[PDB]
Amino acid sequence: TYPSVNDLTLEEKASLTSGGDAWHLQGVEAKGIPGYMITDGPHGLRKSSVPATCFPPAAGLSSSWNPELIHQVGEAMAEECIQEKVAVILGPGVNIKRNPLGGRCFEYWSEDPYLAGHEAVGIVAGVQSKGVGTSLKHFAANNQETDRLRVSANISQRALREIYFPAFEHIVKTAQPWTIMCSYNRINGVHSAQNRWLLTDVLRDEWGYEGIVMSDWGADHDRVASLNAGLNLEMPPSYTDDQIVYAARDGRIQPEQLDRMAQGMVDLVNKTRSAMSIDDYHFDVDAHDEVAHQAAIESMVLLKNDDDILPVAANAKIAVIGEFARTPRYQGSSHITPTKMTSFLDTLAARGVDVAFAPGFTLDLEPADRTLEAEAVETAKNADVVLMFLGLPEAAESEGFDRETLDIPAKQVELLKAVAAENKNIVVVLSNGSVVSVAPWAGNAKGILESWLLGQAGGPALADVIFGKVSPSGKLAQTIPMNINDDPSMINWPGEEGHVDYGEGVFVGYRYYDTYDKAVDYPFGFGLSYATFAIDGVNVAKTGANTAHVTATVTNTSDVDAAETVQVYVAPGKAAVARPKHELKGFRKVFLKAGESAEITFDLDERAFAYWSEKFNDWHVEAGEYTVEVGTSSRDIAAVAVVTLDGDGKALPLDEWSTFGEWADDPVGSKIVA
Repeated sequence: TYPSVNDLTLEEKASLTSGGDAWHLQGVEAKGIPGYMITDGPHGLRKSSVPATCFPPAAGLSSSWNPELIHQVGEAMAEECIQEKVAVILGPGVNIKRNPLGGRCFEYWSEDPYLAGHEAVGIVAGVQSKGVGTSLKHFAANNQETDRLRVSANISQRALREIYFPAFEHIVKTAQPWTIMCSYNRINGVHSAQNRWLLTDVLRDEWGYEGIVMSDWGADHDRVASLNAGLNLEMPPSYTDDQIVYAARDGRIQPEQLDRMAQGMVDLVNKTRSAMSIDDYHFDVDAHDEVAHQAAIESMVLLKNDDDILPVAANAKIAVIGEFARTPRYQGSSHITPTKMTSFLDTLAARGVDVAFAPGFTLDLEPADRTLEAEAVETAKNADVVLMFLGLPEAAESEGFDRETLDIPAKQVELLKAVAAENKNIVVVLSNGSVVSVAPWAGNAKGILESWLLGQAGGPALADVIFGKVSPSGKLAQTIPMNINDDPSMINWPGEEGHVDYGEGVFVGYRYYDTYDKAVDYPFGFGLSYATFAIDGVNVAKTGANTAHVTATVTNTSDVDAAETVQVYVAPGKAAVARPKHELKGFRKVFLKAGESAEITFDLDERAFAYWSEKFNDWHVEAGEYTVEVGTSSRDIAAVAVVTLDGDGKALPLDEWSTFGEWADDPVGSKIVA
């Protein structure tokens, strides 16, 4: 069907393998192939500073554990693309947060592969449900900014298969992103743009990826090598398509390979053609801002709430302290000019809530201002509750850099200590793109709300949660450690001499903490609410040789309507390989009014019990007992049940060098035992 690569000359085929400019696909308009615009936006359209809805960055939205809501954010993002003639929006990013100091953590979802895949899929399915393409971003293992253009992430196969791949694998198999962006870095000596094993063997031959692969901007170093590896599109164009033409003529590129790569670029245009032919579409600004309002509400995690200081009685004498309340930090250039943004101060003002405001500190690296500090003390001294807004200024999360500390600015801690001496009823609201330490100063706050980055609608969302219009329901998508030196990756971070060795293997984040009995400040999947919940009726049943099914009831046992996120972990027995004590294998968020109960189920397929075996070169379910844990946190388990699986029966060629235990576990060798 016209057009295809059969309708193109060699020069036209090769031109399709690199964009028209830094923001457009290659246009062959003479043969009906328009060069549609490609632009950023993991949390909203970022064209070019064109007003768009700034949704909460993923570091916040990952607190929702709500794929349906994330799917809804994607639909709004696509409709804005349809207005602005944008065929592909460059997101979402699903790289594992190996270390919380990673500079791009604000744009990623979790430290856990299952959570990242089952959350971020909402962006892909949502956007493309409107006919607009996405770009599953930085494939793969782009977990740091330090030396990102050169460093080789040296990773074992197990860690690649179990940690850094599954989020990519799930989104490719469940949805089907029309575009994938490879990472700048090398993996075991090979740049991703040039890695045929990554882009072809794994992505396409094993997983069935049907879409296109593009490079990150500048990531294509060898035009011919990248094309042969499976990279369809060089971005931005270096104006070197002549190298594809020459190589296609002298046998360095098989004609089938160029046809496959270029035809994919034609298919992308055809997949996005309908949405780009819609004339004079204008998206509902207020409707999209309300999606951002709801997305912002579910991006907050309540960490502590002594004496139920939250919610605030709304008629109370409020002292608002912290420049973040007047000059909000709500995103991560990645700047999106919001359609509308109202700060927390203007939100309380527009709602009739009368407060006393004191900046307290500045959002710069300048030393502490004793004058501003004293004013903030005089405020809150005359107040029922003090809402203090702390966190990281933009320069503490400078673009292109990894953090060197988890701490919030020291002068903000000093102000909190000084305020606490005159008023103990303090609620601290945190603004930060990635994990900040909490325990060193938590003693000065009765309530701690971790609001991450909320997007353009953070103001109204904060008022609704803090004043009890809605209960917070966020669960940590990231572990909050007692100290960065507890992280098993810190020893190999950020690397040296062009390489960083992922020596921790599969033991990343809570996978390490929960296995070696290490204290953390707040565990993965933790979060408080204004309501109380109870889990009972938990029943786990085997449904096959190596599958099980989970059934449980969750009940709102309070007088407050709120949501609870039930979490399922699999705790395997002693295995032939090292494994974390448990791993997240399912979750369900349920909105329940006061007194209501709900029955929820979880399917646990063979992959819920399987590790990657480098001996089998494949997933392997080992025979034995597996503990299914049901709870509301990785360290809040309500009920457990043991299932016994048969094993997947995979056998090994046996030789003299093997051990009797390798035959005892082999189906062919099990008969030789007796």
